Amino acid sequence: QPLPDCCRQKTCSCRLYELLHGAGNHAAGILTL
Repeated sequence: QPLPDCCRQKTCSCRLYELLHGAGNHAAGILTL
């Protein structure tokens, strides 16, 4: 039932935080003023 450990079984929220930090070239460029 717990299903694959998706970051503390948080529904795999890391998925969004992954593309945001890893493939977030668009987000980083904006976070750098």
